[PDB]
Amino acid sequence: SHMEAVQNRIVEAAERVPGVRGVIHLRARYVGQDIWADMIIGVDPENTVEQAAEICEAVQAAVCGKIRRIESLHVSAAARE
Amino acid sequence: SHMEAVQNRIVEAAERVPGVRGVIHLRARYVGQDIWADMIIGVDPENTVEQAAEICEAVQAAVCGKIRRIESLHVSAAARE
Repeated sequence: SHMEAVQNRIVEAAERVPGVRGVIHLRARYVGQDIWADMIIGVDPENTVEQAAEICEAVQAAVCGKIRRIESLHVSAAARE
Repeated sequence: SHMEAVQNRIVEAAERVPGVRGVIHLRARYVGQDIWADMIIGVDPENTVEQAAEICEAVQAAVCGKIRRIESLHVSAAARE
């Protein structure tokens, strides 16, 4: 479960970023020894689009900063209550 | 350098604990897929022995909490300026 451990670390890192209301979706895969991932975070519906984009960039930087093997990460957002 | 990445994570986790003045020494090895490690942290010479022991236990819990493959960790302390 070495991929499981990595996914846990991604979810835990994303959830510690201000404005994140859970990880709705995470798809991670290996390209060689590198991780490529795609994620959807929850955000307050009343945040602006610009705020949601900022939170997404913060998640990107936090997750990549903590998990060195990640070479591609996309983060999008969706309203979550 | 998959062991290097693990050692970096141990050092980074230990250094984020209050009262830690650097990791003086870290020896990590694999027993199967598990990590066993021994470390020496720096501490304020003016801390009590009891305080240094507390900081050591905090390092132990922080590091083990963040790095799941670790199954044995000993943390000792030495005065550092």
